[PDB]
Order: sequence, then structure tokens, then C-alpha cells
Amino acid sequence: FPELKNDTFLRAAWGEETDYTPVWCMRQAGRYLPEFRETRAAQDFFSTCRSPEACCELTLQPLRRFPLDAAIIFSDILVVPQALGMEVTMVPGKGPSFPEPLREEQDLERLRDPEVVASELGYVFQAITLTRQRLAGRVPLIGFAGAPWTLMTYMVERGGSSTMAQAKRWLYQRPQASHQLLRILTDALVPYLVGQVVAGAQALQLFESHAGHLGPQLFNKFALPYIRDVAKQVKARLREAGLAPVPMIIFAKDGHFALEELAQAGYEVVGLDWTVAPKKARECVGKTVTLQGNLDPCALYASEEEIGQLVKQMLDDFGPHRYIANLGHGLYPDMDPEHVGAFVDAVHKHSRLLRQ
Amino acid sequence: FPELKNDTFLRAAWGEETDYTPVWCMRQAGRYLPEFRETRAAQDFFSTCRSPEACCELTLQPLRRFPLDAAIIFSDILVVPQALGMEVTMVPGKGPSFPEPLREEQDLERLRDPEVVASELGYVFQAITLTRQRLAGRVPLIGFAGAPWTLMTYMVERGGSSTMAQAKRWLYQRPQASHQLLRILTDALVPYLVGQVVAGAQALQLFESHAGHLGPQLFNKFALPYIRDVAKQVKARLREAGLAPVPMIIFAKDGHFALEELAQAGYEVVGLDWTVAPKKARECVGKTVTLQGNLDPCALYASEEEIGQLVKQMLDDFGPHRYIANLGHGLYPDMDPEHVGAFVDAVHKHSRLLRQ
Ligand SMILES: Cc1c2[nH]c(c1CCC(=O)O)Cc1[nH]c(c(CCC(=O)O)c1C)Cc1[nH]c(c(CCC(=O)O)c1C)Cc1[nH]c(c(C)c1CCC(=O)O)C2
Ligand SMILES: Cc1c2[nH]c(c1CCC(=O)O)Cc1[nH]c(c(CCC(=O)O)c1C)Cc1[nH]c(c(CCC(=O)O)c1C)Cc1[nH]c(c(C)c1CCC(=O)O)C2
Repeated sequence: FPELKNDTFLRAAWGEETDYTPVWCMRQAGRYLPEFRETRAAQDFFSTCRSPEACCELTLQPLRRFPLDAAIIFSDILVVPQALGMEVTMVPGKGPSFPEPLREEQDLERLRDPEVVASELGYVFQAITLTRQRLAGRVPLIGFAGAPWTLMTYMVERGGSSTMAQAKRWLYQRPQASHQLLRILTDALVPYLVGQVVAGAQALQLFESHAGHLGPQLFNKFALPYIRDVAKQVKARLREAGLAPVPMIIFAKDGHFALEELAQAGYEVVGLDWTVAPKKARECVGKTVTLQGNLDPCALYASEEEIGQLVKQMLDDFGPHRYIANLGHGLYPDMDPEHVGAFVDAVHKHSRLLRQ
Repeated sequence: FPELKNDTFLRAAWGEETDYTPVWCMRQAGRYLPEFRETRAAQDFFSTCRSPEACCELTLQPLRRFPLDAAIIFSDILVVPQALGMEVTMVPGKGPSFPEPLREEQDLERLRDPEVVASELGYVFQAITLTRQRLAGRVPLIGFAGAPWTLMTYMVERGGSSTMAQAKRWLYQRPQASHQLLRILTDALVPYLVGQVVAGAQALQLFESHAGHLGPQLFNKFALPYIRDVAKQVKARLREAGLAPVPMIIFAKDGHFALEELAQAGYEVVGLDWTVAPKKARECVGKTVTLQGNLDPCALYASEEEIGQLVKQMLDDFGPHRYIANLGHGLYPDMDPEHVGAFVDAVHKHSRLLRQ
């Protein structure tokens, strides 16, 4: 692979001093880009995901608009449940759906052995390699996957729940079957994530998007052990393969209650949602993890001038060390690309001013 | 009105020592009760709300099953937007809907003057009086309303949003119109809440159910001032009317980031969701507010034996002083009444053991 030109993102991830704060945005390849919609109009969603060229193109799109300090591959977290044997449909203007969720412990029987999952996701590896080659060292490439608990919620729920009541019913009523499912997911995720790095990913983000539906006690029993195992096992397998381990990012959305635990879970970076004050997060995690985030994505509905002032405040709170700027969640589909541009320019402008 | 027999709930609310921990459950009059469904089958939802006898009956139902230490009137937070002139429909198996949300600043013109709202909600006052008379002093009666921000989200959104992106777009793009709407809501809520107490309510809970979609900065600008004003103004009007002010409870769901602010907002009690560790909440709020909550409602899917152990742990964390037990949110419609029974008995059994 081509030699990396801008490695600011990796340097911040590992906790090193940099000349400016690196920035990227969750869902930077997304519907808010007119060119994304155009490209996506040509295949259905999961067919797009299975085309290395389409995936590479969508990844590159935001970089052509903004001097983002990292690319993130175009794919989806739900490819893992699908590779485990579940049917997932993209419902027009309504999102992902599993028409046949796991309903009882006996349904675990229709899942693939987790060890065969990486070979089912070869198309994602092809997209990563192609994208790493085409980026030609411009910025690092982030690969990613959903965390076990979050993936479980998609596998068990019949869609669009603000409570995850069915998924949580599993934890309380079927704890053994839940642990079994969470282990299956962990054992699929580890070789998949290793494969992403083998294929060229230079950093990994694990999305625990549904962390907030859990309190501390359930999170520590059912989410945290597997989060920990994913990091331990991936790092170990990369070492054994003779490869360099990549910085790993854990993002537990609405996971304020878990920050201390997450800072000791084997991840270089803890991503934060926008509800956590940067200073309080820094107290929780201490001084040896990098924090990523955390601007309210809706702040990008404000004027470019206002975005700049909000970014300035945010950077003041985080301070210059051990920090990668991002939003507190993904970009929304009605957002203005010029305002995303303003967010990028503002992190770069103010982070320099905060140093020199 | 009949003299109050069991005032444990009020004594804990004001912060006084009690012989046991008082307990009630949000949505204790709800679908999880077969008798509730039966009664509700006779009218449509908002027609039920407009019948003092139906409201009284639903309120009493849980008390006939469980020795709960408080009743809460049957009504809904959405009666306020409706009394302001918005049409709200109850969508079969899908919940409340505003077919015509406020879309722009100009839509504020179709709202009633907030001063006339209390007189539109006379039916709720009738339900409260009837219920206070029928309860005959058994336990205190809680009245309630939605907080301004939360009510705004219902008025502006086109339903079922996990982001409140439109409501938040208002805050960033239309801050002046947002403040105008939030003031209208505050000015409707104050005379309404005062009226509830005049009619017989012995405590008030304000539901900031959508607090979590905001971070600290937006919450402090747009939610907190009005929360503060509601308490200041209600207390003042009750004093002036020659009445005793009632304990007030603020419940900001997913409002971990606001606890310190909320403890100095003029409320006797801060209600907590289940994601906040009781000990951390106690550090945030200090020693002069009462905490209410906070058991994961899904914990009631566990066995009666498990519920007891979870309750015991919870009570250990909160300690005996300045505490009212409740769930961290409302009861879900698929929950077993016997397990709600188990939750009640367990708070009573263990809180005594924790004292004597
Ligand atoms: C709508 C949706 C999809 N996939 C998913 C949803 C949300 C479903 C729900 O609310 O429960 C599920 C999903 N996909 C992803 C996550 C984790 C991140 C998160 O919490 O948002 C989750 C929870 C990562 C992703 N999913 C995707 C990426 C791509 C990285 C990038 O494109 O920049 C990631 C990290 C790509 C994707 N995937 C999808 C779209 C529309 C896109 C493009 C981005 C957009 O316009 O929203 C379909
Ligand atoms: C489904 C629904 C209703 N009303 C509402 C919803 C949720 C809509 C959404 O998710 O956005 C809106 C609502 N109603 C209430 C709140 C605040 C409390 C909360 O966050 O849940 C909110 C956010 C108080 C209430 N709403 C109600 C009470 C009654 C107090 C009690 O019944 O014990 C309260 C405090 C009564 C009510 N109101 C409704 C039902 C079905 C019931 C019975 C309880 C149940 O089975 O869920 C309709």
C-alpha cells in the first residue's frame, strides 16, 4: 500500500502531540451529499455494499469536498447479522429491517458458525483494499463493526423501538441464551475486524449505538465483557499474524454511565455523544485514553458563524492533547454540505490558534 | 377533602425521615393491567381523559392491587398542546399523533392565548377532585404535566423520532420563535398546575421526557429556564391564593448531564432514569433534594426473586434518607402485574430491614 501522507488522525489516536486537531464525521459518506444519493440510486443498499467500486466511490466523495483527516469505509454494521444467516431488508424511507427476528433461544440454531463469517464478508475486504489503494496515502482509512449488544438488539427486535424492551427481556429472562448470542457475535466480529485490517484498514471503530438503553448493571454484565474481548482478541490475532495493531475506538452512544469502564476496556480512543460535557468525560476516562467527538450533530443547522463559535467552545473544553474532533453522532440526511465544510475548517482553524 | 391517612410519600418528598421507603410507579394506571384495557375499551383515549369517573376508576385500579404509597391521576401530558388548539389523534397501536405539527414561526398564530388554557382543562380538574374525594385520604394524589421543551417536541415533530432533529432545528435556526413557543407553554402550564392543586392534587410531577436529546448547552438555554420558571411561578401563585404549596418533582429522562442544575431548579424531588447510578446522582444533587427512582423498568421481566435482589441493591445505593422508590421510567404494557406487586413489596420489606 502507498505510504501514508497525513497521519495526524493516527498520531492523535495513539495519544501523541500534533500540530492541529484531526477531524472526521460519522456518516461523512451519507445522504446529505447529493452525489451520494446519485450513486446510491444505481443499486439497492446491500448491493451497493457488495460492490467494491461503489463502496470506494462513496468513501472518497466527502474527501473531495472537505479536508477531512480520515476516511471511513462505506459498509454497514448490519452485514454481520446478515453473514450470520439473517435476512435484512432496506425498507424504503424507513431503514433496515429484519423481517424474521430471533424470537426464542431455539432460533440461535439458524445462525452460521461464527468462524465462517469473515469468509462471507470477503466483499467488504475487497472494498477496503480497493479504497486503501485509491486513497493513495492521503489520510488513514477507518474500518468498523457493531458491538455485540447493539447487533443483538437488531437481531432480536421487530424494529423501531425506543426502549429495546424485547432485547432487554432477553437479558433478564434468557440470560444464558443472551450470553450465547453475544459470544456468537464476538466470535464473528473478531476474525471480521482482523480481516478488515489485513485488507488495509488503519484504525477500527466499534459502534455500541444502543448502549444507552442499558443501565450500568446490565451494561457491565452483557455489553462490557464482549467489548473487552473484541479488543483483546483482535490485537492478539494481528500480533500473531505479524501485523501492526491499529488504534481502536469504542463508541457507546448514550453511554455516559460506562465511561470509566470503557477507558479500561483496551481501546485507544473513547468516542462520546454530545450529552457528555468534555471536561466531565476527561475526568471519567483519565489521561491515557484519547477522546473523540462530540459536537451535537444538530448544531450544524446553525449558521456557519455559529458553528465556528460552538467548535471553538468545544475545543477549549477538550484542550489540545489526546483529542480527535467529530460529531456526537452521525450526520443527518437533511444537513447542508457547506455547514459540514464549516465544521471541518473550524476544528482546523481553532485547534491551531489554541496551540500557537 | 378527607384527611390524609398515609403521608409517607409527602414526608419523604419534603426530605423528612420515614419508617420505610414510599414507592409508586410511573404508568401504574396502564395497559399492563387487564382491568385497565377493559375500562379503556369503552371510550376512545381522549374521551376517557374527559370523563372524571373513568379517570378516577383507572387511578384507583393499581391501588386495589398494590399497597402503593401514592396515586397519580389518569390524564396525559398532551392535553396541554390540545388545549392550546392543536389536534391530537391516538393512532391504533401506534400512540399519539399530531397530524398538523407547527412547521414554521407563523404557525404560532393558531395557538390559544396561554391564559385561557386552564379553563379548557376543567375536565382534568373535575377528575382530580373526584379522585381525591374517592381515595378518601388513603394516599396522596399526584397531578402532573409535560415540561415546556418536551411538549414543544410533540408540537413540532411529525412523530416517532429518535433524534428530535426538527425540534432541535427550531432551537438552532429559529431561537427566537422557539423561546416564544417555550414561553407560551410555560404560561399555559403554570395556571394549569396551580388548578390541579386547587382541585386537590397533593404533589406535582413535571415530565421532561425528551431532555436527553439535548446536550448541556442547549438544555441550559432552552429547557432549564422554563423548568425553573414553572416551579417559581406555581409556588408563588399557590401562596398568593392562600394555599399550601405541594412538593414538586422534576423528571428529566436521559438528563444525567443536568442533575446539578436540576437540584437547584426549585423542585423538592429530582426523578432519575435507570442509567444514572444512585450514588453518582447523590453526588450531583447534594443533600437537600429528595431523589426518586430509578429501577430499570425491564428489570420487572426478571423473576420475583430477582426483582427482590435488584430492589435490595438499589435501596443499599440510595440509602434511607431523601428517597422515594420508583422505576426509572413508566411500566411497559407487556409487564406482569404480579411482578409490579413484587417490586412494591420489596421496597417496603427491604427499606424496613435497612432501618431496623
Ligand atoms: C438508516 C440505517 C442504515 N444502517 C443503519 C441505519 C440506522 C437504523 C436505525 O436507526 O436503527 C444501522 C447502522 N449503521 C451504522 C450504525 C452505527 C453508527 C450509528 O449509530 O449511526 C448503525 C446503528 C454504521 C454505518 N452505516 C453506514 C456507515 C458509513 C460510514 C460512512 O458512510 O461515512 C456507517 C459507519 C452507511 C449507511 N447505512 C445506511 C445508510 C443510509 C448509510 C449512509 C449514511 C446516511 O446517510 O445515514 C442504512
Ligand atoms: C403511548 C402514549 C400515550 N401518551 C404518551 C405516550 C407516549 C408517546 C411517545 O412515545 O412519544 C405521551 C406521554 N404521556 C405521559 C408522558 C410523560 C411520561 C413518560 O415519559 O412516559 C408522555 C411522554 C404521561 C402519562 N400518560 C399517562 C399517564 C398516566 C399516569 C398513570 O396512568 O399511571 C401519564 C403520567 C396515561 C396514558 N397515556 C397513554 C397511555 C397508553 C396511557 C396509559 C399508560 C400505559 O399503558 O402506557 C397514551
